[PDB]
Formats: sequence, structure tokens, C-alpha cells
Amino acid sequence: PQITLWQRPLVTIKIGGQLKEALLDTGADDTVLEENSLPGRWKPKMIGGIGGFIKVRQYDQILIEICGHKAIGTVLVGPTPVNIIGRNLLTQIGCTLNF
Amino acid sequence: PQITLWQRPLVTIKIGGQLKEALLDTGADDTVLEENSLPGRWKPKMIGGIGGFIKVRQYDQILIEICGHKAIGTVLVGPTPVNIIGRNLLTQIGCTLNF
Ligand SMILES: COC(=O)[C@@H](NC(=O)[C@@H](NC(=O)CC[C@H](O)[C@H](Cc1ccccc1)NC(=O)[C@H](C)NC(=O)[C@H](C)N)C(C)C)C(C)C
Repeated sequence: PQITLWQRPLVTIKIGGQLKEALLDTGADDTVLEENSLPGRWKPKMIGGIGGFIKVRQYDQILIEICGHKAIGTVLVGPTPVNIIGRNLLTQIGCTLNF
Repeated sequence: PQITLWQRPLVTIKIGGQLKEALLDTGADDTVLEENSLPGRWKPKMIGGIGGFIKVRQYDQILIEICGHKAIGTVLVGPTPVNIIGRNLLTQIGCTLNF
């Protein structure tokens, strides 16, 4: 599909059985989603945003269906305002920027 | 042009006589650039990112050339890690997301 930026780019995702909406973010090197009930072993890690650094929990090799497109990656869960689809995933569903 | 997300999406901009590189960010409602020597009257304002809120200085009706494309908008200057091209500008050079 084709997406114009008049409105924030939101999408429907399916992660470990729960249906959420995420934001397609080209300025995000990483995939970071809110606190969700995720099972597996994780690791402490830090990431930065305009306002600073939140400690996240780093889960790898998670299955996520983006706009009905299946991908597999590292996802980090933390105290984020909005869920974000970063470049580590957008490359996978082969997302391009155009102008 | 066509842009794949293997590498952060960077671009060359020209703002009030100085040549900088900015990041094309679809998850950014707003254009926020580092401290630059900008002239005109401004206003205090707050914005939020994953890590919080920085007070910015809000300048409106600024001329900015994006990848050799001229646009006019509100730009906010602040203590940001990287310059960002938000949606208020990407709509103007008619940028779309594609998948
Ligand atoms: C209003 O609600 C909001 O969400 C407010 N905030 C926003 O819209 C903000 N957007 C946002 O907060 C959306 C996320 C931005 O794209 C940042 C940009 C960034 C890239 C590289 C280094 C540092 C920062 N990405 C990130 O923070 C991503 C997750 N991670 C990184 O950049 C890491 C450190 N590599 C802007 C301040 C950029 C506001 C504009 C309304």
C-alpha cells in the first residue's frame, strides 16, 4: 500500500497473541513497544530518544505480523509513549521512502 | 528518489544560510533541529520523545530546502541528538511511505 503523511502512519500488528497498533518510524533504528505480557528470557538494555534514555528489556527472535506481513526480529519492551516499528523490521516487509 | 531503510535516511538541508544533514522521520509530527543561529522572534514550547520533554524555541514560517526542494514551515530548535524532518514538512515535498 501507499501512505501519505497527513496523518501519523499507524498499523495493526499481532505479537504473541495480542492485537496492537504501531507507528511506522523511519527515524527509529529499533523496534520498541510498551509493556506487554511477553514470555522468554530477556536482557536489560538502554536506548535513547530526544528526551533521554529508558532501560528496556531486550527480547530477540520474536514473531510479529505487520499489516498482515510476517517478520522476525529483536523487539525491546519499555516505558514508551507509542509502539514503534523501526528499521530493523521495515527492511523486512521491504518498506521504502519515496519522494 | 527511492529510499530503502538499510541505512538511516539522511538528507542535506539549507536553513538560514547554513548547510546541514537531517533525518527523514515519519514518526515525527514535528521538525526539530539542534541549536543553530536563527534570527527572528521565537516562543518557548515543549515537545515529547521516548525519553521525555525538552523545551524548544518555536520559530514559524522558516524557509528550508530539503533535498533541493523548497518548503516553508514551523521549525523548533532545541537540545536534540539529531535534526529531524517531521511530517509538517514531508507532506510538503510530497513524501509517501510505500510497502
Ligand atoms: C507530540 O507527541 C509526540 O510524540 C512528540 N514527539 C515526537 O513527535 C518525537 N518523535 C518521536 O519520539 C518518535 C521517535 C523519533 O523518530 C526518534 C528520533 C531520533 C533518531 C535518532 C536519534 C535520536 C532521536 N527515534 C527514536 O527515539 C528511536 C526509537 N530510537 C533511536 O533513534 C535510537 C536511539 N537509535 C519528536 C521529538 C522526534 C511531539 C512531536 C508531539
